[PDB]
Amino acid sequence: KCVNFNFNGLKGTGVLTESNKKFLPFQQFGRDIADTTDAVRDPQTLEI
Amino acid sequence: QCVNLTTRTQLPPAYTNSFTRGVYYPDKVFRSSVLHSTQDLFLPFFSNVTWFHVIKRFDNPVLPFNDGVYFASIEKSNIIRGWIFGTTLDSKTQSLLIVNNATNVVIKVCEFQFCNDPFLDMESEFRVYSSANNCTFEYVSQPFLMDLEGKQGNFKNLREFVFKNIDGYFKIYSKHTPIDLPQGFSALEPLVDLPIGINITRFQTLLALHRSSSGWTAGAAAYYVGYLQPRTFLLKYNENGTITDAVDCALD
Repeated sequence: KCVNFNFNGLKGTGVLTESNKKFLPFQQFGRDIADTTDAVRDPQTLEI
Repeated sequence: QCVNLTTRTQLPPAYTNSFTRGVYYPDKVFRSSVLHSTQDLFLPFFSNVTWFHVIKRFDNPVLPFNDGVYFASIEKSNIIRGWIFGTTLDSKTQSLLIVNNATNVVIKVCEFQFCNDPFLDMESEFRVYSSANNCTFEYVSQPFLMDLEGKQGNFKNLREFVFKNIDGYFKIYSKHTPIDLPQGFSALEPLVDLPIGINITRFQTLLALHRSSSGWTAGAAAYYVGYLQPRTFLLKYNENGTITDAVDCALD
């Protein structure tokens, strides 16, 4: 659903789907080729 | 405590060169399949680094610290188990100890009065300082275990460390990989951040020795200390987000 975001270090609006990419657990978010936020990890624990 | 070992011989400081190694992550932001341009405190490629080797042929002078140094160490008998940091390395100023005493990595910034040659002597009793007071920062990291068995031969591990200073914060990068100098490419991951806020100008290596105070010996180990400059790098990310290649703009 198109909802608002208020994370521990992120704020925006978008649709949260299941990601199939790799990540590092010592980071908060990741960026695509167009330098926009395309992934977010769970502040409570972790989950891009 | 104040007296050092008289059976130590200092090796002359010869010079080698690093091929492509010495690239770390500049921030804690994940990137994937991009070509990022950034300028931070890095090592230029094909630059002169100082050669050190411990085999009674010791090599430990007091090296200066302006902005950043690297600790590219190779080990077989685990001699390099700590590093001292500070301004003049005595009790009149603050002195940082990062000591791995085979239980954990003890990080303490007190006023340690160091001797002429601080060294460790498994570990029997770690004593390098005579007095300590007015302490400021304490930290307990992840526990690790070390050994002091005498081994001489081919190296099979590489431990690179980054000690930088930006706005009082001391970031530590680390990379552990198996392999007198390894070649190729690597990438150093962030480990821990230290908000101390002191002034450090000189540093020295804590060499751990084994077997009253005259029959101490050590195995075979080597490390390299360079000098950093704020150069601009190109940063090539793969699909997994790991550093695969780097380009120094002030090289060719």
